[PDB]
Amino acid sequence: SPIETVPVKLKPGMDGPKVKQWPLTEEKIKALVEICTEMEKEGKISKIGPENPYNTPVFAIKKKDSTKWRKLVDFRELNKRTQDFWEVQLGIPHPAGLKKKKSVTVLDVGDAYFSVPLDEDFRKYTAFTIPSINNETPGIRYQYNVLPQGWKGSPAIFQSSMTKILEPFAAQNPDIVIYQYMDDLYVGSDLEIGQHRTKIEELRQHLLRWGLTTPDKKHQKEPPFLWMGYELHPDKWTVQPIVLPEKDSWTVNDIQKLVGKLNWASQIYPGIKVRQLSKLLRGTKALTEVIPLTEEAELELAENREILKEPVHGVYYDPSKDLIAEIQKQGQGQWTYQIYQEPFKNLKTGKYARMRHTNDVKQLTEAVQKITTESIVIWGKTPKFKLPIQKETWETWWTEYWQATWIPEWEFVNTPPLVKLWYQLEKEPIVGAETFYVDGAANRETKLGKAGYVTNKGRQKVVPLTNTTNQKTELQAIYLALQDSGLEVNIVTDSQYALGIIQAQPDKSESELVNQIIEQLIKKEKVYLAWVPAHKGIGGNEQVDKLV
Amino acid sequence: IETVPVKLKPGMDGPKVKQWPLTEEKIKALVEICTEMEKEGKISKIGPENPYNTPVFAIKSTKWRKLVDFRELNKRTQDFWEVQLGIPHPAGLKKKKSVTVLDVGDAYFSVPLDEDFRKYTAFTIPSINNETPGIRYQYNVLPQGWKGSPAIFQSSMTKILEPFKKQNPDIVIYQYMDDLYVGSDLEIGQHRTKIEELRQHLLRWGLTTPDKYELHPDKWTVQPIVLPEKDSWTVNDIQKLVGKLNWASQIYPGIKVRQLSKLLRGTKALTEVIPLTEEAELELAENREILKEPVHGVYYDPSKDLIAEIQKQGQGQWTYQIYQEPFKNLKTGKYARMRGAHTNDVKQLTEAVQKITTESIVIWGKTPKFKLPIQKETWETWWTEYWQATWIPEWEFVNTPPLVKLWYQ
Repeated sequence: SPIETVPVKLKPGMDGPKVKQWPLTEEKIKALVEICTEMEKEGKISKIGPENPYNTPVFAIKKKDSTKWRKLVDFRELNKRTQDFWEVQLGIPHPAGLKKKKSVTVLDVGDAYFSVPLDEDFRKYTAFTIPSINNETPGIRYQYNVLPQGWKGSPAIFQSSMTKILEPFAAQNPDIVIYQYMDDLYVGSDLEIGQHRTKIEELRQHLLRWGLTTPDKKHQKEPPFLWMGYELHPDKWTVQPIVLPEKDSWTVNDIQKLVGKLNWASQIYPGIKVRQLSKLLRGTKALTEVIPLTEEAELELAENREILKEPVHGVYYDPSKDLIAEIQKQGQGQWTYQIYQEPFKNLKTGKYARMRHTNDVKQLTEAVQKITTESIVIWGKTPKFKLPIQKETWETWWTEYWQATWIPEWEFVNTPPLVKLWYQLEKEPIVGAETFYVDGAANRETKLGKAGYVTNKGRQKVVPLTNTTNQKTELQAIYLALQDSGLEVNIVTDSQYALGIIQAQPDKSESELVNQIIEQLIKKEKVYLAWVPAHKGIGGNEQVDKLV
Repeated sequence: IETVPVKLKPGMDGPKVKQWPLTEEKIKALVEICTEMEKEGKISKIGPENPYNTPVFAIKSTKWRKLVDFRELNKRTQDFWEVQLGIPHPAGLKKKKSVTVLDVGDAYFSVPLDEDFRKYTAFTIPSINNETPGIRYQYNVLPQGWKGSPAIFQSSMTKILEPFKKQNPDIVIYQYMDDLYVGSDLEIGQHRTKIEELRQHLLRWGLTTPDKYELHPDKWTVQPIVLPEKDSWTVNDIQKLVGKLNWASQIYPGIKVRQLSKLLRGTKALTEVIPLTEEAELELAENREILKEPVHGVYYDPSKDLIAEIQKQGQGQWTYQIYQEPFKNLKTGKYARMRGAHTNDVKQLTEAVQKITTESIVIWGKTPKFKLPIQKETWETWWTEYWQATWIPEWEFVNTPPLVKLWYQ
């Protein structure tokens, strides 16, 4: 087309591909020349002389088993030498971000890449050859004049050509919206249907003068649109139907393919859980080791099939209405959220899961962060937050937390479960309370350990432990001091690890020991933890390290 | 005029950093700024054969400034341009009583940029919801943020400044990126008029400066550690004191605690007031004196990088230390933001990162790499909301908290 070419270079210090044109079967050698005369006639290729020292393999295969054969060129050896281009669009638009339009039209341009010229000085590095039967004659040389299929620069060069070709039309039509994507155009507008259809036909004539085909008789698609695994309806959107396979034997591969569909459906179907099903894949290396569905896992998968029973939909974005996001805690480091502008229709939904034994408030903050990032990408603004946490509860946490934490506009939502601080240590030691001097120790080789304590009133204990580390005994010592003390106790440990886990104020952990310590801390009334350097002869502690 | 050729380090290829998602408000402010810049020839649109990219942001006043993050291009260029075209750092700037920072970044927009180098300055204006490919420009003139800009413009700055340097052989002047740091010893009233002089001297030579900020580096030192001063001492006070003094041993060797460890021989209760022995008091006074004196053997190494560690202290108070090897503090301070509850944590951390960077520029001529106490995504999202500087320091995010919080307060 009369489109202006884009100048292309080879990677610095390289030369064109000189590959081996391996001989091909007879019936194919005919089918190829039958295309290269119809493609040469249409100007997409051009026979060349001997001066061209480069070449690229050429193959042939059937069209899904049909009439017309198809040509195929393996440019993998040329793509390795062409310069990098601007990366084409990574992500795709989310339907929840789109705005309702009176009409939408989908235009698929066929032959996209072949309708766009290729920079002149760069056409020799696309030369190829057709094999003479039994090497009887010299090879029929050739070379492309347009963007070849499967070339490093084709998608990016086509995109910027389309964008330029739309500029003269988008200027004379500031009322219609065109989004691009690969070979597709998506035209929206608030024009009455009679108008809309004339604009589309005149957009086609525009693109047709630039040498780009488009559907005419009846636009290839009609609403709803099945696009990129979505169902786009004139006034709602939803994911294409999900199919959870009924199987009595799963494989590590099929759990990935199932957790995928579940995450996918989670963007509009509220309540989907994947913690138990992805808990299976933690220890994965091999792909086919059949996995038992854990009893817990099976429940989740049953509860998901219950949510997927009836379909649900999401609305489109209205820039004139506030943007609201609400968060609910599922249970075990599992959070769920819906983003909406109206009470009975969500823009979209989603879930946050915490990996890496944190507490509820910090998890909530991380969730608000995940949602804020997504909002920006989709709608360009941050939503207001309805959060299940008391304002006083949160002011207490971020005030004493060691990290800086941003809290955007939010108001309390009295919907259980609630987020609260289950316990708080004392900032200064307690009076009239016993003082336990705990300590612990184990053996890395044998894995035999012991924990104990020594109080000021003279009380002492020591317990033997098997199958522990010099770390789990440090927490076992504090647990002992909590079981054998009153409702107010001062504890003194010589372990920054234990002091770190406890000062982190967790409400759940991936270890059963810490859960029992949290249970005790809840039952207590005042607990002051304190730290002192080990093996320094301080006092009170020097006598407990000797016991253990 | 003829353009200064610019080359990359052998083997280095241009920057290819992704463009962060921006608020619609900011995206519009950028489209407006860039349409005005293309009109004046400062930047031009490019095709897909330009593969490089550099993040852009919108900061602030009421006018929207555009801030290009050139950190990646500076590592690939300014290195061989602090060498080939370095700007020396005066060791007398930190001594002046007052130091004002003048913005002179508008001078670079007249000087053209090398023809073969412009492709490495590309950036993208993002679209919301991945709806359009994105608007791509490249620079035709020396960009702000790039370090090769003040390096190339160096000779012109020396020429425009020499008439002023003659009538003021005492005023120190230093150029870092887009700023001019000028330090004097005059009274504040005198210094402030000497600043308006230079502003007018610069303006009548063609360099506008948007003014129509002053530090005092004579107090900048390594702050002394503070032991608690108490009338009576409990077993817990002595324990917090023995622990902190045991920590201080890593910095000031020669601390003694044996005399203070004997005052806790028995396993006494935590709230048991214990009077201090005669031998005990020898150390609490002997250790408070070895700790009021600076450290020995702490020197700035110019071949290494500067490391700044910050820690939140509570009630709008932050402590920080700048070092190069652990426990060898070149500088320690205390940023406090009086806002009367009109600021948050992220706002305060941002102001601190800028006060620390400005301090680091005056003292050493380069900025430190920060270890920030904040979630990565939280910072990567809200830092532009309070950024008022034109440079951007390198940073990373602290993973575990400090059990040494009160050990700096």
